[PDB]
Amino acid sequence: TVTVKNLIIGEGMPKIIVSLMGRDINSVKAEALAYREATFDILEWRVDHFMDIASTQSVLTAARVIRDAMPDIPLLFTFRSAKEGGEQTITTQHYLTLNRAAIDSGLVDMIDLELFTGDADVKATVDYAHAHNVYVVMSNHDFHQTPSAEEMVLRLRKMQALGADIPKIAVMPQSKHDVLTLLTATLEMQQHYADRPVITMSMAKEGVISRLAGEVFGSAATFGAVKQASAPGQIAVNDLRSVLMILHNA
Amino acid sequence: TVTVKNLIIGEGMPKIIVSLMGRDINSVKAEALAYREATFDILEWRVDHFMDIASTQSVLTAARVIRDAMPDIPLLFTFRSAKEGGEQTITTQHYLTLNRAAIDSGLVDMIDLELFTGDADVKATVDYAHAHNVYVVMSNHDFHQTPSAEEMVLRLRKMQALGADIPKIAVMPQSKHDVLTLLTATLEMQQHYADRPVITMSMAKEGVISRLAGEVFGSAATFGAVKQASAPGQIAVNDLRSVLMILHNA
Ligand SMILES: *C[C@@]1(O)C[C@@](O)(C(=O)O)C[C@@H](O)[C@@H]1O
Ligand SMILES: *C[C@@]1(O)C[C@@](O)(C(=O)O)C[C@@H](O)[C@@H]1O
Ligand SMILES: [Cl-]
Ligand SMILES: [Cl-]
Ligand SMILES: [Cl-]
Ligand SMILES: [Cl-]
Ligand code: NA
Ligand code: NA
Ligand code: NA
Ligand code: NA
Repeated sequence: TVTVKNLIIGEGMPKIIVSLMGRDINSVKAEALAYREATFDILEWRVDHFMDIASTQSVLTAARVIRDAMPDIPLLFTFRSAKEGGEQTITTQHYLTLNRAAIDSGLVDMIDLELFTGDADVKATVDYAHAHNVYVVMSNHDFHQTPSAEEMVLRLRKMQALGADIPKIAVMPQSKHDVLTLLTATLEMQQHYADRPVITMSMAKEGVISRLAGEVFGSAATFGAVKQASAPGQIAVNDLRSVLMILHNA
Repeated sequence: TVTVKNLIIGEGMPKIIVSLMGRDINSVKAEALAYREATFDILEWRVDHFMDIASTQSVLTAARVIRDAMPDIPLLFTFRSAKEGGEQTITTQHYLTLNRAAIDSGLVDMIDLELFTGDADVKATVDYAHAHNVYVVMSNHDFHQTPSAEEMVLRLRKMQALGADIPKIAVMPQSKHDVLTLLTATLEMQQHYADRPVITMSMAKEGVISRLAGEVFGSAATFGAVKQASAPGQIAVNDLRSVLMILHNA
């Protein structure tokens, strides 16, 4: 299990993550004040929505505003690359720097690190995170299609081999079969290969059941929406909690 | 679609069935009065819980009490055999007679008919039902294990070939894989072979997601509990409705 800021990820009900999206420092603050009136387990800051990413200082100041608003929340720092469905382009060097500066700031509890950034850079960044008691959600997204169950399982296995604390994969179904494929990979991963918590989701309307069935098939967390979704398929956070509770207590 | 007593089965959200269980005429009445203060789509009377099954008249009087309490509800008459997880033994002849008398009484809208009763008797009973504008939920249960997806699909295909209006299968998982197998059979049936609505469920705690994911994978109805479950895995009917509504509107 990963106990991150006094949340035990990998036990009990899947943990609810919400994504804060603000274009500037003022909107980040306003969003943090609104989010702290919702109930969820982990706050993801979607850094790629922030316009002034060119300044490491500006990014760190925004992280501090969030942390000041929610002193006790598990805080996940996520720059989603345009490659993997995020809002803007960034150089590899600047991406890694933003993450390292978030790590050594003491403001964040976890970073998201995209698997396909490159093995050497991944290893260096994972080691830096761990040296500062920061956990790594190592991630992969396919916003267009669903790989085979075999491919997804090997992808998640590689994340473990590279030191991910929590492997994560989000894929887009093009069919109902694709949703079942994602559930199948999740269960195979959890039963035969995982040695740590894993997060999986099938996106869009069609994939919604994957955001609900984490407890049965082995996804440790799931994303809900406070007002606006950060990815297709996310449902209102109160409704998500209601369903997770019903499944947990059945 | 099967529109039965002004309910369109096979469209929209999966329909909620609850099972009324009473040992005698007085308890059947009391249960009917309690059930009509719950919200659901179809009332199943579990005839095999009734003690005085030896008298066709007694069974018909009980059906009338239910119908008198709920004049407009779609009413499904179900004697579940001990073979398939019901409460008591019955001869084939008496089983078929109870069903035929329920059919020609005008009191019921549907009967449950177990596939493995025997082909000739199934055909005769299906024809009798249809001659009286009664629909047939043709059913199979395995309370101990989950057949292969291939076996389940061929079983449901056979039900269609024998004139079932709604094929139905309920199986017991012995693993999480078994739950996925049931979902896989459901989706394959609905996408490649069904030409009418089908009901599927994986029983027990482990199978609960199957009672929730009918809209995505192709199960037309699902069972909830008013106070007491008629089979393992059924959840409270208000909670079931809440989840189905959340999935429908996502
Ligand atoms: C992990 C993640 O990519 C997945 C997400 O795309 C989802 O589909 O919920 C939301 C996004 O904010 C998150 O970073
Ligand atoms: C259809 C049916 O056998 C299935 C059931 O066993 C279930 O698992 O919900 C309930 C039972 O009453 C019903 O007849
Ligand atoms: Cl807080
Ligand atoms: Cl397996
Ligand atoms: Cl009524
Ligand atoms: Cl298929
Ligand atoms: Na550094
Ligand atoms: Na491995
Ligand atoms: Na007759
Ligand atoms: Na067929």
